[PDB]
Amino acid sequence: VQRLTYRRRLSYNTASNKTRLSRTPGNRIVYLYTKKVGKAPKSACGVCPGRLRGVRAVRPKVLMRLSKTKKHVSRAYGGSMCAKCVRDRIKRAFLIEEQKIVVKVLKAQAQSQK
Amino acid sequence: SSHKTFRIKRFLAKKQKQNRPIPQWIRMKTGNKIRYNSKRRHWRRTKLGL
Amino acid sequence: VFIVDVKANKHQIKQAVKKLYDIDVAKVNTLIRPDGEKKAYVRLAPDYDALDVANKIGII
RNA sequence: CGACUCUUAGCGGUGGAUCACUCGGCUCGUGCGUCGAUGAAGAACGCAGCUAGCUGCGAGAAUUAAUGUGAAUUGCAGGACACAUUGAUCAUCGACACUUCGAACGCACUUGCGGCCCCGGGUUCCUCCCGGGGCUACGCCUGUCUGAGCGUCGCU
RNA sequence: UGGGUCGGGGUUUCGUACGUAGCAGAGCAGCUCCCUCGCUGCGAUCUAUUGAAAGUCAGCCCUCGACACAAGGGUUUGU
RNA sequence: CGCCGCAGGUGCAGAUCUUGGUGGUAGUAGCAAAUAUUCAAACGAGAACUUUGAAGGCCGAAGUGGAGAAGGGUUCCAUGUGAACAGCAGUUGAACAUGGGUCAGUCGGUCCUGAGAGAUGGGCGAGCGCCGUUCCGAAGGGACGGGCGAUGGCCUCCGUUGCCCUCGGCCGAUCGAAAGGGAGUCGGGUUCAGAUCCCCGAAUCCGGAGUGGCGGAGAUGGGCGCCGCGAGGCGUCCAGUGCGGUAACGCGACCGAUCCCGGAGAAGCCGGCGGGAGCCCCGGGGAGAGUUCUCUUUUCUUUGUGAAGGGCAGGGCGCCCUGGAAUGGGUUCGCCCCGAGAGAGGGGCCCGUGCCUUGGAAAGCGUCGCGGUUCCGGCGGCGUCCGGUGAGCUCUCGCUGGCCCUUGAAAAUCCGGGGGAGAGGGUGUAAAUCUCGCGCCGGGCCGUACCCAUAUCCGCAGCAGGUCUCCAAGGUGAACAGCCUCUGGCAUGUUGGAACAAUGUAGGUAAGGGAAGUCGGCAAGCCGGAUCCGUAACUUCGGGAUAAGGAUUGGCUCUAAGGGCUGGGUCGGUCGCGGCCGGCGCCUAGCAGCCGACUUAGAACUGGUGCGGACCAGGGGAAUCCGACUGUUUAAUUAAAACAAAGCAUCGCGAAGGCCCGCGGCGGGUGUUGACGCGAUGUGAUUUCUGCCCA
RNA sequence: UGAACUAUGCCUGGGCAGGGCGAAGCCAGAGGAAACUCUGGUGGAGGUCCGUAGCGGUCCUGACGUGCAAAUCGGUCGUC
Ligand SMILES: [Mg+2]
Ligand SMILES: [Mg+2]
Ligand SMILES: [Mg+2]
Ligand SMILES: [Mg+2]
Ligand SMILES: [Mg+2]
Ligand SMILES: [Mg+2]
Ligand SMILES: [Mg+2]
Ligand SMILES: [Mg+2]
Ligand SMILES: [Mg+2]
Ligand SMILES: [Mg+2]
Ligand SMILES: [Mg+2]
Ligand SMILES: [Mg+2]
Ligand SMILES: [Mg+2]
Ligand SMILES: [Mg+2]
Ligand SMILES: [Mg+2]
Ligand SMILES: [Mg+2]
Ligand SMILES: [Mg+2]
Ligand SMILES: [Mg+2]
Ligand SMILES: [Mg+2]
Ligand SMILES: [Mg+2]
Ligand SMILES: [Mg+2]
Ligand SMILES: [Mg+2]
Ligand SMILES: [Mg+2]
Ligand SMILES: [Mg+2]
Ligand SMILES: [Mg+2]
Ligand SMILES: [Mg+2]
Ligand SMILES: [Mg+2]
Ligand SMILES: [Mg+2]
Ligand SMILES: [Mg+2]
Ligand SMILES: [Mg+2]
Ligand SMILES: [Mg+2]
Ligand SMILES: [Mg+2]
Ligand SMILES: [Mg+2]
Ligand SMILES: [Mg+2]
Ligand SMILES: [Mg+2]
Ligand SMILES: [Mg+2]
Ligand SMILES: [Mg+2]
Ligand SMILES: [Mg+2]
Ligand SMILES: [Mg+2]
Ligand SMILES: [Mg+2]
Ligand SMILES: [Mg+2]
Ligand SMILES: [Mg+2]
Ligand SMILES: [Mg+2]
Ligand SMILES: [Mg+2]
Ligand SMILES: [Mg+2]
Ligand SMILES: [Mg+2]
Ligand SMILES: [Mg+2]
Ligand SMILES: [Mg+2]
Ligand SMILES: [Mg+2]
Ligand SMILES: [Mg+2]
Ligand SMILES: [Zn+2]
Repeated sequence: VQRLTYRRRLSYNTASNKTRLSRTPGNRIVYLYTKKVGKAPKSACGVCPGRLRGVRAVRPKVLMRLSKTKKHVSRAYGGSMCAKCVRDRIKRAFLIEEQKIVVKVLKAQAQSQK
Repeated sequence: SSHKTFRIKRFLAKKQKQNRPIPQWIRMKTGNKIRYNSKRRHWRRTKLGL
Repeated sequence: VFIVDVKANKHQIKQAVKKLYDIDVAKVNTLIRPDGEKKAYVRLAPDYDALDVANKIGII
């Protein structure tokens, strides 16, 4: 079998020295230095553990050269918060404001007595 | 090593350039008293300071 | 191929070659030799013939 | 008969004593008694036609100018040099010049990266790239400008 | 005449060579106008050829077979 | 040099005297660790050692192989020489001499912070200085915004400048990684020596563009009066900072500052599965070789497609919609999941290193030839094909678990969102604006050769020592074991020849006996793998345990068992020897065909009882002492019973504190701490006890 | 003046064949009137065991002892 060599002066199996095998048109196997595996954003809710959908999983400095659509979803908080927790926040905001109106009405009716 | 600084490389270059025999016409000068370069350094025998 | 001052960068070498030989150059590669002298490989533009330039310089 | 061994002598080796030499020291004495931000001492790197060291020198680099001197320098070569429309060499040294570190001074160095103001080029003035030049350390004195204070006051 | 070198024979050691053949062989895979109990393979092992094969003086024994070589070299020695 | 005086660093056999030189020893010890050389030829004065060829061997992929880090520093590469050196030689050399050689936006440094180091303020200090790193500082020198203005000019109008208003905590300079974080380069060719750097060809990241480079997006519609045969145009108004899907989310862009929120960077060790690749293996087809005494359609070699785009598989999803489940169901090797929404159906997203495609065959490779440009990226032909397997090995990606009184960085840097201060035009072939497509320009500085070790490093040396890593074939086998081999490498480790004495060093064997030897079974020997049986005391119930003990093991020929894929149709009743629906039938104890790994069990036959045939590979039992165990220790004479340990016990301390450092500062460590914590002791697991004495 | 060897703490990296035993958790079957028990699997824990590489250094009181070496070598070994 044809054995391999590193193509750079980094000789240790560190996290920045990771390779894959490639077969060139010259019918030889060489090392190709790979990029690190990217991660999709986590939700800003901090509660549900899954990572966001509709967004490419790339290294952070690659996001500078991506178009806007590839980095976010077409929704409020899109690309920053998950849909489920966005729905939860909408309902929570509406219902807490309704409860505020309830207590306002309650004190307004109760104040009729001196 | 392969990795070296510019100062180290320049120091090694000077030590390289002065490690050569005396010109043969030197010994024909008037009142020479010099026979051979006594400051010759071989890489395996004497190691450099740095 | 030239031996240049060790303190000169690629831009300086390119401009110097252009001015004092009346030629246009494409790129300059640069190394420093083990004896300490800087060596510059100056590739010429496609419309200039390095053979003719070396003949005019007198280094053939 | 020889070998071998010992003694002595002649010669030859090995070795570098002795002696003679001495552009070196040591000691005493005298006269001066002078470094540096206008960048020292010290260090580094360079510099000769052939040059590694020593010596000399600084990109004007084994030296420029100037003055004195007055035909060499020399190991080889080379070419100077009317010695008066000025001159080899050497000495002197007052002009000019004097790379990078270093108190070492834009920040930092076993690496490198700035900011401001001018100038030139690609621009074809507007601010990007390249190059050149000048600045940009700490402390402190005098003055200047800009300031702060429910510090002490005056007027409103 | 000589001693060698091969060869031969003897002795001895081990244990029955390769190849060939067998209606030998646990079986198995194919051929059945075939065959009338048959035919072609793979198959450890067995049997015969075959006390065979191989070695044997290099410090074994005898050759009178073959082959070439052998009055040659150097240093000394005297009452 | 003598004599008269003067003055001393003034007389050597010794001091294990100092420095230098030279003997005997002595042509002696020695040139003995890692299996090994041989034949012929060439060059040459000269060959055991150099070179070529042939042979026989070794390293045997955890290498004597191919590449790096540190260190060395020219040892690298040619040419020449034969002084000295290479402990023999040398025609050779890592020697000597003369020349040559290291080419980068995308490989690093450079940037970031880490443990830490370290100025300033302040404090101390006789003083050089040192303490301290947010502490006892007026520590923001910046900003699209607005205003006051100088109009500096292609003075239309926007860029400039000074001042003012508003906003503005990395709250701490700076340094600290060639293995951490960190955008973006690959394929082919090329040298005597350099290449991811040169050349060729394909890309790509970042930065810039004032006068705006081209497009595309924004964005060009609606109403009403009209003209006009109508279409199509005219005029007044009105919108217009994009659109789609129930949703997950999608589309090529998709205005928006100060400010706020979040993400990525950004995470441990171990287990088990699954996907992908490279390698290995199997069956064919080619091309070239090997064997051919006989056989073998045989044996060996070889039989490509980079990055970056596009499409499609494949993998994953704790993503969505319908719906509502017990006779619970789904499902993994293990688990695990579900009225907080299972199963089922249909979608969405992510990764896509795999396949196809652009690249791309033009290159490369293998072969067969023909021309030469002393040494052409020559020319030409042909080929670069089809399949199958898997608890295989190595990478990688993913899923799901376990462990922790252990929870496994930081910061540069980049991005998304919330908000809506503002900006842009009056319906124009429009504006502000644009993370969309294409186009234009630039990327400086330093390193880069080679060795990386039984000869380029350190050990005084070409020293059996030491010195951080990556790649990793076939057979046997449980195996990265040992043994043999292929690729690649080498010449036996600083000499050869001839003998084969003693004594040695290393390795074997030995009748009969079997520890009688010796301080002592020291040393050696015995045993050993796997399968099937079978295993005691004691015990902290886990162990002891491979206890002990016994049987078997080869070769050959079979036999059973253990799987995966496809196809199960009763009919021309008709025509798109084929297809839309239906009178038209019962595999429902499942078959039919094909394909493919090993593994197990049983049986027969067979050999001179030999079979884990080499290699690999526990002797066992009964007790006593000590230490609980695992761990550590006197580098270079002691590995132990010593130290440590968990457990137990005691002591101090509530911060103006305990313990400790400090020359000094209300300085500093514990302490980013707070009694379940720090600090100081003793004893030493468990079990069981731990008595008396305070003179 | 030294932590280039060593000792210890911290930071940031890299590495450790092949087998044995078989902890919890889980499945099923069997026995019982129950309570529950037994059996076979599955699983893969552990400062677990045999044993490579690595790390160490027990014995031969082996070699060597003007050595290869101012501490090395061989076999046997401890842990893995
Ligand atoms: Mg590919
Ligand atoms: Mg050395
Ligand atoms: Mg370079
Ligand atoms: Mg004499
Ligand atoms: Mg002069
Ligand atoms: Mg640095
Ligand atoms: Mg006042
Ligand atoms: Mg005979
Ligand atoms: Mg004396
Ligand atoms: Mg004497
Ligand atoms: Mg005496
Ligand atoms: Mg001898
Ligand atoms: Mg010897
Ligand atoms: Mg071998
Ligand atoms: Mg190697
Ligand atoms: Mg010699
Ligand atoms: Mg060489
Ligand atoms: Mg040399
Ligand atoms: Mg601040
Ligand atoms: Mg830094
Ligand atoms: Mg890194
Ligand atoms: Mg190379
Ligand atoms: Mg392709
Ligand atoms: Mg479902
Ligand atoms: Mg082709
Ligand atoms: Mg290299
Ligand atoms: Mg060595
Ligand atoms: Mg030394
Ligand atoms: Mg050697
Ligand atoms: Mg040998
Ligand atoms: Mg030899
Ligand atoms: Mg016996
Ligand atoms: Mg016996
Ligand atoms: Mg006895
Ligand atoms: Mg006795
Ligand atoms: Mg023993
Ligand atoms: Mg026992
Ligand atoms: Mg049998
Ligand atoms: Mg113990
Ligand atoms: Mg105990
Ligand atoms: Mg120890
Ligand atoms: Mg010891
Ligand atoms: Mg010991
Ligand atoms: Mg106890
Ligand atoms: Mg204790
Ligand atoms: Mg008492
Ligand atoms: Mg250290
Ligand atoms: Mg263990
Ligand atoms: Mg063990
Ligand atoms: Mg001994
Ligand atoms: Zn959420």
